[PDB]
Amino acid sequence: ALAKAVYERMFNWMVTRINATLETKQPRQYFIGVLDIAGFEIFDFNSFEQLCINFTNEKLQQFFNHHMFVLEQEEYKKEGIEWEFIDFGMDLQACIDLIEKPMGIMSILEEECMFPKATDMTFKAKLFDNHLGKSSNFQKPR
Amino acid sequence: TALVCDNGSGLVKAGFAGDDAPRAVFPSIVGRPRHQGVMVGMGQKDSYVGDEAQSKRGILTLKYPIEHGIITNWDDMEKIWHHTFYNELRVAPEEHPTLLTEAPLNPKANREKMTQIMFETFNVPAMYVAIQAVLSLYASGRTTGIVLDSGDGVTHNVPIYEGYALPHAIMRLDLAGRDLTDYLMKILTERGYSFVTTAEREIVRDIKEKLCYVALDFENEMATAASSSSLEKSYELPDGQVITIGNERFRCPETLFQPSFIGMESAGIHETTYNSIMKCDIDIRKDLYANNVMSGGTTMYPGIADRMQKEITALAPSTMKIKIIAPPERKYSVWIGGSILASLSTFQQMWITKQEYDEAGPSIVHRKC
Amino acid sequence: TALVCDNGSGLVKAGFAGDDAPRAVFPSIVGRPRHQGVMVGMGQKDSYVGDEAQSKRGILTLKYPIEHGIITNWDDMEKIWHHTFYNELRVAPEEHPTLLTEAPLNPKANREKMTQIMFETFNVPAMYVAIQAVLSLYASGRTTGIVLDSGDGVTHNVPIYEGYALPHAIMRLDLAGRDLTDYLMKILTERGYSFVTTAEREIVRDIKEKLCYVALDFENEMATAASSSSLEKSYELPDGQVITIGNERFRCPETLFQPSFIGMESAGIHETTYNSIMKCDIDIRKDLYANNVMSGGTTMYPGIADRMQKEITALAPSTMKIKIIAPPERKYSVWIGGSILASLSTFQQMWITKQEYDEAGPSIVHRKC
Amino acid sequence: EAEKAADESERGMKVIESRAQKDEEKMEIQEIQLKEAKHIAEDADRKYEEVARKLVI
Amino acid sequence: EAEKAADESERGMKVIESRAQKDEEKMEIQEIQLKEAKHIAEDADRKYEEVARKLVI
Ligand SMILES: Nc1ncnc2c1ncn2[C@@H]1O[C@H](COP(=O)(O)OP(=O)(O)O)[C@@H](O)[C@H]1O
Ligand SMILES: Nc1ncnc2c1ncn2[C@@H]1O[C@H](COP(=O)(O)OP(=O)(O)O)[C@@H](O)[C@H]1O
Ligand SMILES: [Mg+2]
Ligand SMILES: [Mg+2]
Repeated sequence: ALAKAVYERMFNWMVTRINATLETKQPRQYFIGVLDIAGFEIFDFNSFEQLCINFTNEKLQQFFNHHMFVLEQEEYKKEGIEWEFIDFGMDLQACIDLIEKPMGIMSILEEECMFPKATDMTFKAKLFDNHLGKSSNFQKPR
Repeated sequence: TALVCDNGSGLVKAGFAGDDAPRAVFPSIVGRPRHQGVMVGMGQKDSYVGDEAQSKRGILTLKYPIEHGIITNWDDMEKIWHHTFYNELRVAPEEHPTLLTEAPLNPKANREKMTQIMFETFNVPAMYVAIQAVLSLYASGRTTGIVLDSGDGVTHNVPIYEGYALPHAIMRLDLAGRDLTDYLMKILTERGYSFVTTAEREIVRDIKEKLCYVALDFENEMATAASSSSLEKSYELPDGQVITIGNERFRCPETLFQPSFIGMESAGIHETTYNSIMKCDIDIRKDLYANNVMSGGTTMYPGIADRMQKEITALAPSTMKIKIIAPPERKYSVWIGGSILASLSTFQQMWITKQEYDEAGPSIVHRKC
Repeated sequence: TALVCDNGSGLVKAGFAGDDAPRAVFPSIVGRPRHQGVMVGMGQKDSYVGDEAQSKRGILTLKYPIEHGIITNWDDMEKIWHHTFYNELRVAPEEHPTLLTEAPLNPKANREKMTQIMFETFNVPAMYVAIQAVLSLYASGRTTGIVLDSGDGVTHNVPIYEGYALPHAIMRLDLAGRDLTDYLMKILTERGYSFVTTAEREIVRDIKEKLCYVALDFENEMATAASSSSLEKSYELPDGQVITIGNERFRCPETLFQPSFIGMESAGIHETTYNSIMKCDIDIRKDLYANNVMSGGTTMYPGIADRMQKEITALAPSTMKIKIIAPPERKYSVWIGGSILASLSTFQQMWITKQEYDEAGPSIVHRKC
Repeated sequence: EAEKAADESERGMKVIESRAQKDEEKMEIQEIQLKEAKHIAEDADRKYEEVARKLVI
Repeated sequence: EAEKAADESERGMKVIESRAQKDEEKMEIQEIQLKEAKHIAEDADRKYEEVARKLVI
C-alpha cells in the first residue's frame, strides 16, 4: 500500500513540475478542456480493475445522457406537447445504484475487507444473498 | 460516520466511527469541592469532570459513578455524557448516530433506562448497545475464540465459535480492576506508609500502573525476592517523598490468579476461563484452546500472558496448543472494534431509529438486541 | 453416461455411470444452527448439508432425514438432492438420466412420491429405482446367491438364483447400522463416560469405526477379556481426553448376531439368512450355500465374515460348503453395481422417459418395475 | 552501567532464543517420528491380531 | 528508563531460558517413547512371522 501511494503521489508531483516549467502569469480564466479517459472494457478474465474502469467510463455516458436530455428538453419545450420519459439518466442509474449505492456492490468490498477473516468465496455468497432478484441487474453467467 | 463512546467505568474514551484511535480519552472521575469558598470572585464551577477534575484533586472529592458495570448515581454519569459530547469530541449529538458499550449481562433495568436517558434528552438520532466481548472479537479480526476483557469494572468470559455468541457459558466475575488497587492499599499499609484519603487512593492506581508484574511459580519468586534484595524498586509521589516497594510489587496482580487474598470465594480467572471452556461441546474445544484472546484493560501487566499460558496448559490436556493471542493493542481493543462495527454498512440497518422507540416504548433495546 | 446416486441413509454417494468409483461421497447429515447470531455481518447460511455441515457441528443440530429406509421430512432430503447435483457432482440434471436406489419393500408411497419430487422439480430426463440386492449382485459379477447388504438404515436378505429375484423369501429386518451406534451409547455410559448431546452421538460412530471387532465363541472371548487386560485399547476425542474401552469393543457388533441386548424380539442375522435359505426349494439349497455374498456397509467389521461362516455351518447340514464371498470392495458394492447397470446398453430401454410419466400419472414406477 | 548491563542480557536472550528455536525444530520432527512409530506399531498389532484369528479358524 | 529496559531484557532472557529448558525436557521424553514404539513394532513383526509360518503348515 505504501509503495502504491508513494508512486501515485510521485506521479502527481511530476505533473506539478510540468506545470512549473510551463508556468504563466497572464490573466487566464476561461478554458476549454480536453479529457482523455480509458475506454469501455470488455474482454476475457476481468477482475476488479475492469469493474473500476468500466464504472468510470460509463459515468461519463450518464453525464452525456443527462446533458443531451437537458438541451432537447428545452428545445422540445419550445415545441411543447408531451415528453416521453424525463431524465434519460435513469437508464444508467438503474446500474449506478447497483455498483455504488450503499450496500450495493462496491460498498460490499469495502465492508468485506474490514470484516474479519476475509475469504473470497464468502464475498460472492454475501452478494448472492443480498442482490439476487432483489437487484434486477445482478445475475450469473453460464 | 456515526460515533463510538465506551461506557467502561475506568476511562470513558470518545472517538469517531472508522478512525483507528479514540479521539479523546479521559478518566471517568467526577469531582465536587469539599471546602468552603474563601477568595470571593472565583466564579466556582459547581462540578468537575474528567482530566480537568483530576487536575485539582487537592480540594476535590471523587465519585466514580460507574461501579461493577452498573451505572449508579445517574446524575453525574449524565454529566459525563454531556461533557464528553460537547467539550471532548465537540459535536452536537443531533447529527450523529451513537453506539455505546456494556458488560455481558449487568442488570436488566440498566440498558432499559440508559437508552431512555441518552435518547430523550440528548435527542440522539439512533443508538445500539453492543455487549463487550463480541465487539472485542471484531477488534482483533478473529471470529472464533474466548474473550477475557476484564475491563476495570468487571471481568468476564464468553465462548464464541465460528461467529456464534454461545450464551450459556458466559461466566461473569466481579474481580474488577479497581479492587486490585483497593487491595494494594491494604498491602501497602504494612510497609509503613498510609494512603487514607481519596486523592491518594487515586494516586495509588498510578503507582500500580508501573510497578506490578505477575510472576510464575508465585511461591518460588516470593521467597526469591524475600531472600535477595535484587528487585527493591523506588518511585516518587508528587510530594517529594520516595517510596520503596518490595514483594508487594508482584503480590499485587496475583489477586487475579487467586482471590483468597481479597477474600472472595470464586476461583481465579484462569480456572474460570478453563471452566467456560469445559462447558461446551466435545468438538469446539479443538479450536477454542488455540484462539484465546485477552482484551480490555488491566491486562497490560507484563508477564500475565505467559503466566496464563502456564496455568491453562497445566489444566488442559497436554495435547492441545494453547497459544494465546495478546496483542499490545489492548486497553483499546474495545474501541477499535466498536469503530470497525460502526463502519460496517450492513450494520446500518440494525440500530434503533427514533420512530421505533417512540412508537414502541423503552423495552425496544432488550427486545431487539 | 447417465448418473448413479445412492439413497442409503448413511452416506449419499454420487458418481457417474460406468466409473468404478463414486466421484463424491459425504455423510447425509442435515444441520441447523441452535443458537442466536451474535457477530453481525456473518451472512449466515440458513441450512447446511454434508461434510460442510459436519465441519462445524459445534453449533449445529443434526437431522438425519433418512431413517429405516423411509425418507422422512422430505424438505431436507430434497435439500440434499439439490446440494448433491450442483455442488458435489456439478451438472444440471437437465442433461443426465438418473438412477436411484431403494431398500427391498420399504413402503408403497415412498417411491410413488419420490419419483414425483425428483422428477418434477429437478426436471430430470429419466429415472428408474432399482432394489438394492439385485444391484449388489451384479456389482460382484455373481448372478446367483443371497445378498446381505445391511445398509446402515436397514438389513435384509434376498434369495436370487440363476438371475431370478425370488420374491417371497425376502426377509427384511430393521436391525439398522445406526442402532449399533445407539446401543453403544448405552453401553459406554457404564464405563463412566457420557455422550448425551447429538454432536457426540455423531462422534461415537466414528469411534465405533475402528474399535469394534466381532469375536467367535462370544462367551469365551468375553470371559477372556474380562480376566486378562490384554486388549485394553485407547483412543482420543478431538477434545484432549483419552478414552479406554474394554470388552465393549467386542460387545458392540454382537447385537447383530443376537438382538436380546437391543431388545428387539427378532432373531439375529445369521438365523434370518438361514431361514430365508430354508424357505426355498430342495434343489436351490445346493448352490445357495456356496455363493453367499455380503454387501452394503456395516460389515467392514473385521471377523464378521468368519463368525458368520461358523454360525451357518453349524446351522446347515454339515455336508455343504458355505464358503462366503466377502470382497473388501464392500460399502461401495451398491454403487459399483449401479454404475455397471447404468452402463448396460440393453438396459437403456427400461427406465422411464418424461412422456410416460406425464401421460400416465405417478404410479408408473410401481407398475413398471 | 545500566545500558551496558541491558546489552549483555539482550545478547544472552538472543542466543538462548536461537537455541530455543533449534530445540523446537528438532522437537517437532521427533514428534512426527513418534507419531509415525506409533502408527506402524498400531498397524502391526492389527496385522498380528488378524493372522491370529485366521489361524484358529 | 535504562533500568526499566534492563529489567525487561533480564525477564525476556529468563522466560525464554525457562521455555528452552521445558523443550529440552520434552525432547528426551519423546525419544524414550520413540524407542518403545519402535520395539513394539519390531516385536509385532517377529510375532506375526511365527503365526504366519504355522498358518501355511
Ligand atoms: N500501566 C498500567 N498497567 C496495568 N494496568 C493499568 C495501567 N494503567 C491503567 N491500568 C488499568 O486499566 C484499567 C482500565 O480498564 P477498563 O476501564 O476496565 O477498560 P476501559 O478503559 O476500556 O473501560 C484501569 O482501571 C487501570 O487499573
Ligand atoms: N470403520 C468402520 N467399520 C465398520 N463400519 C463402519 C465403519 N465406518 C462406517 N461404518 C458404517 O457404515 C455405515 C454406512 O452403511 P449404509 O449407509 O447402510 O450403506 P450406504 O452408505 O451404501 O448407504 C455407517 O452407518 C457406519 O455405521
Ligand atoms: Mg475505562
Ligand atoms: Mg450410506
